[PDB]
Amino acid sequence: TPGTNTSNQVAVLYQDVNCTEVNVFQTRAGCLIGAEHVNNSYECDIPIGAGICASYQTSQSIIAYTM
Amino acid sequence: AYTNSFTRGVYYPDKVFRSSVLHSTQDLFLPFFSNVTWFHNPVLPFNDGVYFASTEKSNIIRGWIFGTTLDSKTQSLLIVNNATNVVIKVCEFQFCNDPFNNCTFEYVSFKNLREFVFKNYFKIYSKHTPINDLPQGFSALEPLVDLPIGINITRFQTLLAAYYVGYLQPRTFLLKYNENGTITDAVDCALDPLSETKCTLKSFTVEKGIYQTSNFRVQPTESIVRFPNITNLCPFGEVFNATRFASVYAWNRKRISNCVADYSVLYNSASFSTFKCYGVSPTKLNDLCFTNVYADSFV
Amino acid sequence: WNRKRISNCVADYSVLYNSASFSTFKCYGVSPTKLNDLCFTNVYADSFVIRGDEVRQIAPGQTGKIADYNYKLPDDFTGCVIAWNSNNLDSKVGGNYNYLYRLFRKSNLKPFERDISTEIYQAGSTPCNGVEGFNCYFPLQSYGFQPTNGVGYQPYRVVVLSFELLHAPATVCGPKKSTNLVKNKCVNFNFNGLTGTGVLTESNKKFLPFQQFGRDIADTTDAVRDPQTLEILDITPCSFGGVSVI
Amino acid sequence: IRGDEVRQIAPGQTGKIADYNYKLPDDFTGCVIAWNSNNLDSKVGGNYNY
Amino acid sequence: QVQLVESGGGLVQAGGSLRLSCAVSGLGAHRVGWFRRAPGKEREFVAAIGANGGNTNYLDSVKGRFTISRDNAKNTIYLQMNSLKPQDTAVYYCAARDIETAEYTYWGQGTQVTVSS
Repeated sequence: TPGTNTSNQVAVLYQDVNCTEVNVFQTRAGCLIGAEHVNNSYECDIPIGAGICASYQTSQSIIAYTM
Repeated sequence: AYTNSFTRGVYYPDKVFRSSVLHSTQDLFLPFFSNVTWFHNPVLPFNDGVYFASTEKSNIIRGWIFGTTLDSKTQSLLIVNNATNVVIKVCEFQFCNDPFNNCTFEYVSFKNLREFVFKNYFKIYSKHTPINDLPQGFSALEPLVDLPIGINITRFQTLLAAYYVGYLQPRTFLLKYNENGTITDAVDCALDPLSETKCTLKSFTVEKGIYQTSNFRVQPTESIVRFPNITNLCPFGEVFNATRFASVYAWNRKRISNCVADYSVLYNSASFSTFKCYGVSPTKLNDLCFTNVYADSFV
Repeated sequence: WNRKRISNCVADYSVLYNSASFSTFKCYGVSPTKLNDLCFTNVYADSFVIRGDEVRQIAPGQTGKIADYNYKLPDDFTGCVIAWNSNNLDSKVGGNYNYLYRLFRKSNLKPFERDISTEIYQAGSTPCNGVEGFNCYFPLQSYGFQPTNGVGYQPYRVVVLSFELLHAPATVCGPKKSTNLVKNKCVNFNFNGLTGTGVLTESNKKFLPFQQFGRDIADTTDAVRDPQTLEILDITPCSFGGVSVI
Repeated sequence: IRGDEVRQIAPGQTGKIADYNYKLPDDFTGCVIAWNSNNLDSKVGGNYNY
Repeated sequence: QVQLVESGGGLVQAGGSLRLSCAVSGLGAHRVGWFRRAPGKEREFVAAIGANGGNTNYLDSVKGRFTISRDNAKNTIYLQMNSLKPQDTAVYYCAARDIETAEYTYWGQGTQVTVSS
């Protein structure tokens, strides 16, 4: 999640469980719920694992992109 | 019709004066943002606790009824107000299905909503909010009396223009104790991921970052027992079903061991006139063990 | 078993345990030697008379037929259990049978639960549905008290003082007398039975009407409202510091 | 002593014989032995010398 | 052990009140009971009272119209027959329990009670 001083939104990552067993983007570090996957790449803001990182940007939501 | 309970279900878990600390408490609580029955009289179930919220300015509802059977001659807690004093009793006064002896206990002593929390010896909590009907703000309840009864309760009812009833749940909650010592905000630890993070980090501010908070331990669906086939059965039939047997002096002793002790025919069957044993259960014989047994037959 | 509330008074357990009349007196979680100087929020006295052979089972953690379906203590109970021979005053020649106890029930009794309902016990495959008969025993079984029987079957009178030591305004405070209020100096204070050392100073705290004493993050008492006067206090510990030679 | 208070003759136990007449140390080391002697102790009409 | 013998059974008019009184040996610690064998039916419960007891249960058929009593003095028991309607005729028996696995450990040989309309 970003800071509560910035936003109250959140995303959730389930470690090492595929996400057919629980919009939705699956990584090599489990599957992430609550942040939209983006093909575009940016700098690393919040680590997630295996390259994917998360960030808060503009409507304004949380994204998962390759580093 | 149903209504949401925005942030109700927290009382003061203890009698201490806590200040300026984020304090963690665990108890039966009503989860915040939960559904209540927007009753405009009836009987409701009782699982672990009850929450209550009365919409009235004229004190229409003054009491409750409790118990399991909830019928006359059955021990029930009776709290009643007689407009001169409030009485708490355990007398099972004759009550029909819709009410509008052996007395054991006695006690006599729009703008607002009364919140009541019950749990089981008996506990009571309440507080009042003078409002100019349900704001979504913080709610904490102050203990009122804990009068013991030592009796089982699985249901309850009401006495008699609307009220709200909600059921408490086992949960974990966290309190923002201020300098003033009262409660101004509390956050659930099982409503939404941000709240669970707030609880595990134990603060109301989370700096941006990934935060591992807890586990996802799946529960089992069912319990399975598997074993080899029931073969083989001991020949109890030979001793019991024998047409010819030996007389009382000449009795036949059959040594029995390495057998599946099917005691069902002996005690599940009611034909046998006398099934007597001391120090061992006739009905639980399948649940006990014997290394070696002998059988005698005579008349 | 009847429950008589003991509150709004002062007690003296020294005579109760000292008297030779109590052949059985067992305390759990508290030792009797110091019962005199510690106060309690509420004390429960439950009176019931049991057969002699079943006194040693009625203890926290132990089971037995009466211990299971008739009277059971919490496995974490705190207080004392008291018992003594009662043939002299209760048992009558010719057989005393006015006492009963429940033997068979579908479910065990959780702590401090009392059952006086009167339905038959269904033990057989077919439901009795109110028929008394084979495998349909009424749960209540009477005590056969003949004044000449062995002590193993004799009646013991039993009362359980369940000392509920709670953080709340206490009622039964024991014999020890008070001492004049001391302030701004190091003293071994003792309020309501909490033994402490520290300097009393009035605090800015305002307690809720049921509030008794505050706390610190380290689970050390930090404030108390004086028992006989509503004095908010600050239990600041007496000064201390390391000393290092040069 | 009577057999009723043999419980008292133990280190740590509390009783009138333990408290005012004989108290074993809380750190006692040894063996405590007791046996009945009514053959040489109880008499016709009993004894009050104890 | 405890032995049971019954007295007072006989033929009475419809609506009659008879005295069935069964004597026991060494009773006092057993919940006594009265039982009947219907001509076309097996034994069924009638009344049961514990020693010095108030624990009374009656079948709906005998409800409001039959009561049992325990003397505790003469070692016998009393059951009150009031206005016994004719179809309640049977052979009556006493029975008691000390520790049981069957219906009751000790029984009474009983006697016959007959009612004429």
